[PDB]
Amino acid sequence: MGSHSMRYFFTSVSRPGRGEPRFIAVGYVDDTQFVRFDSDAASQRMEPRAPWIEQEGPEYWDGETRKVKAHSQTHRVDLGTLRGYYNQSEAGSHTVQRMYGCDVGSDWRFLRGYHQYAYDGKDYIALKEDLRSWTAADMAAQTTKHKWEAAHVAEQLRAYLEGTCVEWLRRYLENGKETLQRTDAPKTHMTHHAVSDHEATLRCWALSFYPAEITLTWQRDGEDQTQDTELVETRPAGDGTFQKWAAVVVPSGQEQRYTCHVQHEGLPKPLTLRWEP
Amino acid sequence: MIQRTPKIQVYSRHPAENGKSNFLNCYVSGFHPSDIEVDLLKNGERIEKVEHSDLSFSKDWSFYLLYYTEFTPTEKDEYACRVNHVTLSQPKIVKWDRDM
Amino acid sequence: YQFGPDFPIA
Ligand SMILES: [Br-]
Repeated sequence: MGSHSMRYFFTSVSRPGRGEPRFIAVGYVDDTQFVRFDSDAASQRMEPRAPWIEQEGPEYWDGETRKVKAHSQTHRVDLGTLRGYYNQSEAGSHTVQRMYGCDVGSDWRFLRGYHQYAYDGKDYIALKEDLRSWTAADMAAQTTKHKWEAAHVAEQLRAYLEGTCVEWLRRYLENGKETLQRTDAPKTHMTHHAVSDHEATLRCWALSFYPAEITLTWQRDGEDQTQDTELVETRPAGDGTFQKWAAVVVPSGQEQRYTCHVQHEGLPKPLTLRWEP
Repeated sequence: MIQRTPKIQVYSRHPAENGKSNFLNCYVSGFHPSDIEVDLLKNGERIEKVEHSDLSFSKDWSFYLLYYTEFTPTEKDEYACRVNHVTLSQPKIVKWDRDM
Repeated sequence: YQFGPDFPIA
């Protein structure tokens, strides 16, 4: 089928009043979370969050826990380092975020890798798409860049991202294929709400879809319209699928001129909805 | 520090129908820093059995969380999401509208 | 499967 991704997200938040940073790590295949670690949870282990990962054996869980704990310690250090680089007080809480991962394309081979790092919610340092060179946002990140160049960190990451990362992504995709390689096309419908005697709102709903990427667009007499429209952020249903809606306000009696167009990977051709009641 | 205030959507998992069990969702997104307080309310009172997703973030580094609880909607019960974050001078209450 | 054995400090 189409392209796929494996991504890991990490957040560390310093606690200057007492104790260690809060650290939360999540792993995804596409739009499906499959593992978590939370430093405040009781297990102190990497934990499963999808059924298809539960079959991995103890060597896997020990290794993932080992890696994620070490990562947490690296962020602990970084929080101290960066507070120094930025000449900040010991009094405040600060945040480190890292995301990394790999995509496979339509040919099921490596497509791209990424590794990005942020401090206090702003870019700090990122690996370029070539997986060979770094983008440093400021002179603090420049110091990190020189550290990481000297240590050949990009070479190490590139080897993972082109090899191990995509090999494990492909394993997960096969072992979880019943869901991970199922596309759930949006279940669509339109509702109608009078706003006055003269105008009505048409709302085009897309429900229970997976993956999350979707496009909803209104047309009037076959031409895209954005004026007098509203689009909500795509939102999780809680059962692993997503929802979205788009609405347009129209002159009452002219509803049939308007069409909602829905594009999604699960739809071989886009759907067109029209109020003709 | 960049501070970004949360966007809030309050919605059901399934189309709402009175008497039928469902899930009430409060999706908070676009915020920074991550510390946030979110309660679901029924007739202004805090729901105890509320769960949430594991913290993650978007392309722009901002955080998102889903908070949710089972519920069985009715004609006269009101539901809402209450959110506090360092960017809000008081908690923000967003009422559940079943058409949104 | 995470990158390992560890990330370098900043
Ligand atoms: Br604290």
